[PDB]
Amino acid sequence: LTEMVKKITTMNRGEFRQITLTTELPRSVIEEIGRHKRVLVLIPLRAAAESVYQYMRQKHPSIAFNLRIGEMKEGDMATGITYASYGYFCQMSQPKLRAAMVEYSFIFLDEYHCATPEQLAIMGKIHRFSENLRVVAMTEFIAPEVMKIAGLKIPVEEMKNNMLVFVPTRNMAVEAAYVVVATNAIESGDTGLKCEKRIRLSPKMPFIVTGLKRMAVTIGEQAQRRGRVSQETPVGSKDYHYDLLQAQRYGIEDGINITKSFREMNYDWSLYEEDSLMITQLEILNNLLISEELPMAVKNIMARTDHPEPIQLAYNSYETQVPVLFPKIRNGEVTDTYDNYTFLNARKLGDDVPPYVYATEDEDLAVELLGLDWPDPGNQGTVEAGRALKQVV
Repeated sequence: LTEMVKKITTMNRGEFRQITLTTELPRSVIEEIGRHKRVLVLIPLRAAAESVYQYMRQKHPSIAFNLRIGEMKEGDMATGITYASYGYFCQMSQPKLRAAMVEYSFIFLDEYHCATPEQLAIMGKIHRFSENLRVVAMTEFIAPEVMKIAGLKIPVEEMKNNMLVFVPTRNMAVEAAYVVVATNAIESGDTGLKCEKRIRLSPKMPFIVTGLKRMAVTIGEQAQRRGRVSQETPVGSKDYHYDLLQAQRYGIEDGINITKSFREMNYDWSLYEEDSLMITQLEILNNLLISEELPMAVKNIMARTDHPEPIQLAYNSYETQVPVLFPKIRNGEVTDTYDNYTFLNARKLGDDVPPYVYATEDEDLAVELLGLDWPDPGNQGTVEAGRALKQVV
């Protein structure tokens, strides 16, 4: 640790170090450079931030500690180690963010492999002035599958023991249901699977289609599941493309292309695996997103809706200002049920499909099932994004 600390503490501004082990490290660093110096530690979850803050301030009285998980503390100059969430810094404009960030001697990006939208936006954004910073990024039974519990062959003798069954979907957890069949959301408060959002990009409009997908859990997630006490191989790396798309919301007001910032940061810091074609397509779409000032009406809706992906509203506004209500899909069939989110003031699908730039898996499915067709780009900007996407392929 004294090696790591000596390497960190000799760092010049405009330098970067990636470390693999992560909380006694910032402590050693501050004790080395001076207790009145300022050092920032970025943590994904607010709960995780508060938890470290508490743990550290109790364990290390003599070292000042700060917590930033709420409202922007204007003119903040708290000496000691500051534990903040990436989301805290998401409230400030680029200039405010830079002014805030350069006031820290060291910046520790903890658990960067989570790749949350707040994390991805902050890393791309601060990398924009990385020359002014010193940043350090920090990071048994095999059951067979059943043929003609959760699709796995488990001995009946194990039912006499206390069981936790990890399952990917909400439906599977109830259908199979001491024995508790719980989703990954269980740990918050193994089938090797999980349900996460994924994205598909194409030159054909809607260029973006997002939806839940059953996938393999990561080695980290498998470790978390095993830590509570299938033949499915875990992924080394989580897919951050949805998250990167959601992260784009954080550059709208500043007119910053988050996708370009991510790509440029990652080229310098080499923190994530890259899918060049996907990043390129996401970047073309990102340029479109910020090509014009967002209509005030759309800004307000995005701010007030309970819609799960308000960025969809921002993208679609390049074609339509009226949100559409697609009939819900229960059991592979189109129902007469609708998902209505607040402030949209939407019209129902009917037989008139909206010129969506950004759609959901289910919105696409309803269109297909009904035998309808998605319109084509209606304007030069949208037509041009499409040609650019085709060219990139």
